[PDB]
Amino acid sequence: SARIGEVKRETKETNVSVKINLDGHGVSDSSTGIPFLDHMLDQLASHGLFDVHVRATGDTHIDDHHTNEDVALAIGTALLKALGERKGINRFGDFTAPLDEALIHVSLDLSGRPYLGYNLEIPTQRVGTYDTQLVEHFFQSLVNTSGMTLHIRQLAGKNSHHIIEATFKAFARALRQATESDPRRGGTIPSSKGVLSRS
Amino acid sequence: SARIGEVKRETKETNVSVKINLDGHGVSDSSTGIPFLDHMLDQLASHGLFDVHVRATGDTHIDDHHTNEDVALAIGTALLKALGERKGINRFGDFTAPLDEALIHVSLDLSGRPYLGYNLEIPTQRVGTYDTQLVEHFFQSLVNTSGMTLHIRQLAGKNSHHIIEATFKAFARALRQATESDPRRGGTIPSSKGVLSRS
Amino acid sequence: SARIGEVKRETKETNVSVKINLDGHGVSDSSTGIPFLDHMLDQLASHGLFDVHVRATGDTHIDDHHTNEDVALAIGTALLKALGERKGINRFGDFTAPLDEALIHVSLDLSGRPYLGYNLEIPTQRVGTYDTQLVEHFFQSLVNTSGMTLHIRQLAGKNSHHIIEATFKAFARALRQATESDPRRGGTIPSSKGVLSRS
Amino acid sequence: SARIGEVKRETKETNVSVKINLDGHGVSDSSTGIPFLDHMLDQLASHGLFDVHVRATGDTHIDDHHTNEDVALAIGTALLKALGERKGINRFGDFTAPLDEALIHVSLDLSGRPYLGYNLEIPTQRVGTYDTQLVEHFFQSLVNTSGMTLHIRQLAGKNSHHIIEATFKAFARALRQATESDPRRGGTIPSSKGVLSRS
Amino acid sequence: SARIGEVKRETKETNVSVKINLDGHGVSDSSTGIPFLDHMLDQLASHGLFDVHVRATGDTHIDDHHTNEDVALAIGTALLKALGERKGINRFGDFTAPLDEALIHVSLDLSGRPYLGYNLEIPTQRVGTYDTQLVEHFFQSLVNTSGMTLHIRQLAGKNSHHIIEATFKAFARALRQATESDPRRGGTIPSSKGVLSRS
Amino acid sequence: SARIGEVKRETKETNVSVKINLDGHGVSDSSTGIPFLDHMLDQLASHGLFDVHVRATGDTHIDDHHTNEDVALAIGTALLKALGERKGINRFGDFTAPLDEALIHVSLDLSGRPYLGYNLEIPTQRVGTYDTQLVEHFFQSLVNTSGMTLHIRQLAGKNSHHIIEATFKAFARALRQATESDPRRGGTIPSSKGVLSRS
Ligand SMILES: O=P(O)(O)C[C@@H](O)Cn1cncn1
Ligand SMILES: O=P(O)(O)C[C@@H](O)Cn1cncn1
Ligand SMILES: O=P(O)(O)C[C@@H](O)Cn1cncn1
Ligand SMILES: O=P(O)(O)C[C@@H](O)Cn1cncn1
Ligand SMILES: O=P(O)(O)C[C@@H](O)Cn1cncn1
Ligand SMILES: O=P(O)(O)C[C@@H](O)Cn1cncn1
Ligand SMILES: [Mn+2]
Ligand SMILES: [Mn+2]
Ligand SMILES: [Mn+2]
Ligand SMILES: [Mn+2]
Ligand SMILES: [Mn+2]
Ligand SMILES: [Mn+2]
Ligand SMILES: [Mn+2]
Ligand SMILES: [Mn+2]
Ligand SMILES: [Mn+2]
Ligand SMILES: [Mn+2]
Ligand SMILES: [Mn+2]
Ligand SMILES: [Mn+2]
Repeated sequence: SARIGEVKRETKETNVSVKINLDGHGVSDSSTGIPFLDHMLDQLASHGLFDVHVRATGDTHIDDHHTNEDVALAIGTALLKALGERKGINRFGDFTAPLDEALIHVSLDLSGRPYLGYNLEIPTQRVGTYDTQLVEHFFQSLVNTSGMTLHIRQLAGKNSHHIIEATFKAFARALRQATESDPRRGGTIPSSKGVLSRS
Repeated sequence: SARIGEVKRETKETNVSVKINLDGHGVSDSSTGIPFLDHMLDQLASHGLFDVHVRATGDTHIDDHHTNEDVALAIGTALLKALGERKGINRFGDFTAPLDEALIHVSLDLSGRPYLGYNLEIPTQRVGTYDTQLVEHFFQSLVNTSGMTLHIRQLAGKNSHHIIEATFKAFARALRQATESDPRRGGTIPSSKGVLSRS
Repeated sequence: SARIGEVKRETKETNVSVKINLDGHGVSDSSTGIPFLDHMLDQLASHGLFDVHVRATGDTHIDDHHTNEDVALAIGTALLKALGERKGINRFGDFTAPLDEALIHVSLDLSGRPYLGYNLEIPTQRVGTYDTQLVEHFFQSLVNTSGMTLHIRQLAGKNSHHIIEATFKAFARALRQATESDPRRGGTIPSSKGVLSRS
Repeated sequence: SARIGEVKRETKETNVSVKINLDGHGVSDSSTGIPFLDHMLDQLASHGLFDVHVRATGDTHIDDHHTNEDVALAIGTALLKALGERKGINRFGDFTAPLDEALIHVSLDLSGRPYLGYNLEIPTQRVGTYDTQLVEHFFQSLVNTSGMTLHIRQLAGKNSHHIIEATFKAFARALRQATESDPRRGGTIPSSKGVLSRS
Repeated sequence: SARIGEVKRETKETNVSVKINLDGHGVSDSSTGIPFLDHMLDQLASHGLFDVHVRATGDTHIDDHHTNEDVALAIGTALLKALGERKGINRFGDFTAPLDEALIHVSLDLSGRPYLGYNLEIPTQRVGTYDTQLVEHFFQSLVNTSGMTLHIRQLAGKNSHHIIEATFKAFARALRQATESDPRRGGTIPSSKGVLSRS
Repeated sequence: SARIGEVKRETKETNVSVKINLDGHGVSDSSTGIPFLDHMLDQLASHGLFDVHVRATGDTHIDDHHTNEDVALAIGTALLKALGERKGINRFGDFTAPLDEALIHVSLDLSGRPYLGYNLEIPTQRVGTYDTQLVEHFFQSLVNTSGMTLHIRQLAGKNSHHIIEATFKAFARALRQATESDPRRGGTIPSSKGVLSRS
């Protein structure tokens, strides 16, 4: 059966609902209140083949920050739930994607241990109305609740939209690879220590 | 059916014919008038599993330049023709190949948008009789007519033949990956915008 | 008869229509959804004497990016269509235009071979609401579909609007020159190789 | 039938036995007298899906060095034996694996030509009781007898155990890829020169 | 009547014949024994609209040098002869031409005073079989016998053939401009001192 | 009896035959298709007193590279075969040879463990028609199949032929020394570990 994770998360700042199918067909269904983020989440669906359902509202008159963070936190938890015990999966993903002059390498391990390595240098402060500092925060928050080791490396790029979008494409492909079935491992846990856990 | 692209292109400088099968079995059939380039195109076939048929004549007494360029232009157009609407493909390719001390990373996106990122530093001017400046020009011309985003990164290397040949091997494997069927996407166009085009 | 090129181009991101007359009288008729870009396209008409008809709509709530790019792509294709075989033209254009303290050199060759050389350093991120990174992208996309070799050199300038507008004025005058009839060449193709092509 | 290589190797310094199944199920069975190395060889099995059987004894009161080297030499020979003529294989492997803050890229070519490129900078001298200089020597010795071109690149890392273990995970995945069947090449030798050899 | 200059020049090193029509139709008829130089002289005809007739033989087994120089000297003298008293001409020419990534500015004054300013940095030693040092020498020798002030400035470029060919295109267009009739000056000498002379 | 090693090695690129007598009288009999390499192999015979018989043909129209490499590989294997168990030999060789201003130190150990240390800086790209990058590759390939530890150090030199030829003279004398009988060791294996092996 398809691996589906669902999360609802409300604070005084934001209200978020997420449903992710790891075994999806690339259904894009994201409405966060942050249009640029929606476009990025569409890459996650289109290139990762995840079914991505996201709804969020929040205090965007203060900053897109809280919405951005809370969407990411909920996506991470949805991934954690969908992944379960992580039996039989590839576990590791590794992909470098361009978008024109931009080139972004993403490597990840569905380890249970959160870590973000990130070196993007996005040369403008706003892409549309979206604060480009929020890209790093999206990935940091997602790693923290998913229990993912994630490295994002900027190999080339100048246009801020190209840099960010190449990142989401590379991430989508790496995460697709990591979450997919390993055809040789016979459903075993892919760890020498016998378990993968966020604790 | 196999995706085959064919091009014939004649100017006062050169005369070129190309036929490429994306769904080939690695048939190597290149005769450009530039022996080193023929050897490189053989890697494209051997490692990419393309069937590669190339014939060229031209003004090599002036320079290998025009022949090299026109072969590349025609190969790019043949790729464009064979790819068609680009439905159902992986779209992205990413591979790093060594040849002894040389190590070359190639990442590409069959986007419809031409771009070459290239940082090779080939330490000699002639490999056999082949002018090593012509390597960059081969890839630039190929991207321009294929509508490919292509990045070529030199990670290591000293011997010029090793550097160039590792590049063609990495390119061949990345292009193979990008052109192959995506087994999960059900024949859809791999783009959130609904189309991939060179225009 | 006047050389007119027309393009219609729709994706899930944008919808664009362009009509350009190379042999125009400077009719300015641009409405892209990006007011600053409209003002720049008016320079193309006023100084280049092109008739410039552009309509675009698109996802500007995400970013002006996709609209900007798609307008440029369509303009490039319209230029390509209008130019045809490029018989009898000057082919090359070269002009440096000031706007107050700004001074921008544009040189171009209607070669069939796309290339952008660009060194502008625009010191602010937004001119009005227009993201100044999008200037480079406009010219890159236009070159890619027109098959133009284009160099843009910033010789002086501080005010971002002056820098960008001087660029469009210099480009307009260089493109006017290149597209105009060469009064001495008797309708021949202006190339030693006997043809000019985007392939 | 499964590709299995077996080696027994005794000197006045060490006594080593190795059996490797390239077509394994990740059976981990390593006892070298060097506990840290055993843990690393377990990654080779767990992530590479090799069946790895190693026994060694030796002069560890002098140094772990001779044991470490002789284990590596014998593993390399076992790989060479199991690989045979190298018909029908992918030949090339390329993978970047993290372990928390560490990130290690491994690229290899089962060429028949030994070469190690290695740039790890392991910041401590002993991980447990294991001398960290011995990591480079393990890979160098393994390449020398297997006839492998191998590049190991440290992209990030601080903790010595993380750096070394990420290396073994990346190596395991790259070697798995290279040794696996190429589903399209019809059992042919993956070389334009018609043979792959250690001589 | 058309302004035609003819020169025959023989030494123990070379034998050269040149005929140039300033008021030509771009007839290309150059055979120097140096194929790359022939291709460059074809640009002079194609883009300058000069009729260019050149024949040379010489000691190319020693070096292309003497032939290259003697062709240039004879072309310069042919230009001087064709120009005569220089009445009614534009006198000055100024053009910047690209060839792909190369961009070369040429400015010249048909002053009667020889001078070459030249800053090309051609990154390879041989383009085909042609020694790239000989480019500077071609222009220096041509200026010396024509009595031309000539500046050649490399603004961009990497490929040696592109750099050199862009130079010849820019030179051709600048020389065309300078040699053409000034439509407003009523056949007067374009000099405040009342004469233009090589002495 | 004399220690003689013989190798025949054919690929789609090259065809090579080698016979080496370690206990020779300096018979020079090398014809590789690379005249400069033949002259170098003559030093190996003249100064090393090896009998050196080499025949090669190959794809020199592509590059001398494959021939050069394959000759070296076969020489290394011939040395390995002739050396056998390496009983009773000096094992180590060490010699510094000049050729005029050039001075090259070679130290080697017939260890069974391949390694090349090399720091030559050959200031020209072609000596005759021979690509000077191929010198390093000759020694690397020879070490790889012979199981030799080899260090080559440039102490002085400017003329490329002098540098390369001094290298071959020093190598010849060092290899002669290493392969010769140790008059005191009574036919024992010259190793504390009781064996010398390439595995
Ligand atoms: O959890 P796994 O499968 O990655 C195996 C562990 O030994 C990794 N590890 C973490 N810190 C030191 N080693
Ligand atoms: O064409 P695709 O599938 O890569 C999706 C586009 O949004 C990419 N893009 C290009 N410039 C800015 N975004
Ligand atoms: O196409 P044209 O008219 O500019 C003439 C070509 O020879 C130019 N060229 C491009 N690369 C090397 N030469
Ligand atoms: O052996 P392969 O399949 O990698 C093909 C050879 O041409 C490679 N090569 C090694 N040195 C120069 N070229
Ligand atoms: O010969 P012309 O027409 O350029 C006018 C001269 O005054 C130029 N000049 C040369 N040196 C100083 N002035
Ligand atoms: O093989 P031999 O005769 O040189 C003796 C070995 O102990 C050498 N060695 C290699 N690595 C560490 N020690
Ligand atoms: Mn926060
Ligand atoms: Mn986008
Ligand atoms: Mn070119
Ligand atoms: Mn090769
Ligand atoms: Mn874009
Ligand atoms: Mn204005
Ligand atoms: Mn050792
Ligand atoms: Mn561990
Ligand atoms: Mn001279
Ligand atoms: Mn040319
Ligand atoms: Mn080689
Ligand atoms: Mn000599």
